[PDB]
Amino acid sequence: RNKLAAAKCRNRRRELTDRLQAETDQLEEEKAELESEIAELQKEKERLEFVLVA
Amino acid sequence: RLRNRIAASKCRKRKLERISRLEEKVKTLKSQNTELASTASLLREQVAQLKQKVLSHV
Ligand code: NA
Repeated sequence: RNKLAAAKCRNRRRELTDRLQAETDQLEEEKAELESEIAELQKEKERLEFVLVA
Repeated sequence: RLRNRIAASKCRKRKLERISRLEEKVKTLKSQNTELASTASLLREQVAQLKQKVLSHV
């Protein structure tokens, strides 16, 4: 077999892929926080608007 | 000794396809984040203006 070929392929020169992967993760977390904040704020807008109509 | 030349090229091509996969991912996420954070700002602004409208009525 040749598992060592593929494993060695993935192991050398990986600072790029790992740096890209890290940044990719960070953006998915930021994108999660922004979405929860938009959810939180929209509840507020719903909540506040409901008080005005009274 | 050629089984290694085609295997080194198959690996280099796989990473390139992998990288271009990520870079576009990173490119698309930033543009969605700019659009979300732009959306968040607008809501914070509207939430402040509504709150002000309430406090100005008692
Ligand atoms: Na978006």
